[PDB]
Amino acid sequence: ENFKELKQDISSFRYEVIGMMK
Amino acid sequence: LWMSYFEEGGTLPPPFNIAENVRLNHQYQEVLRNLVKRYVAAMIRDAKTEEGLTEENFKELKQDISSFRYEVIGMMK
Amino acid sequence: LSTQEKSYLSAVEKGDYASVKLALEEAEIYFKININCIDPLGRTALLIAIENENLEIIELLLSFNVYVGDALLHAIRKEVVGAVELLLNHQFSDFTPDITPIILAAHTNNYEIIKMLVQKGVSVPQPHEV
Repeated sequence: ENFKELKQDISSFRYEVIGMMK
Repeated sequence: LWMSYFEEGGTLPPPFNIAENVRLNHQYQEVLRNLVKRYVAAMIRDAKTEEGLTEENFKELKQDISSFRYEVIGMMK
Repeated sequence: LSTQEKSYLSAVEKGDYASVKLALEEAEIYFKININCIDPLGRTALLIAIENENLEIIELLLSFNVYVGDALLHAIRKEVVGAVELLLNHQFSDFTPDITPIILAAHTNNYEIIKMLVQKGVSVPQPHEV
């Protein structure tokens, strides 16, 4: 229950940065 | 022991010893559906989360960061 | 369980924001998809959003008037704090019909959540004594 949140936070950060730069 | 004293088998101390079956499956079927739903939800979905961590998790969590780093660094040049 | 619904659920689960936003936009105009679909495991969008603790996603979903159900109880059961604040200010159950939010909060020691519920004002029945 901790690992899932910690992984999805990184994934969401990645989507935000990648989308915002294009 | 208890179940032996339910039917009208002997009912007497020793010394004095001289629609219906086609339909009712419906309710029980419904009950099975509901019970299986409850079980599969609350026993193999919410008890598969409190297990523990090993290296098989750490490796993925590290490589995800590494891949993100490669993507960002490469895309900016 | 159409491919658009599957894609939208995957977008919610992974945590993409623009995708879910535009999906909720384009869902209403055509009625081709449902925001209240149910996963094979019985997990709508609000449940998985609560589980992953995406407060921005949760608020976005709330603003578009999604059905709540026992989302409050689900958030209480998983000690999520801010989600409770959001969910207050606004038939396959999972818990027995005899559980009220204060009871389930008390079952799991949480000073913050209990103190948040008490100020709103609730009571717990006192059972008849034998």
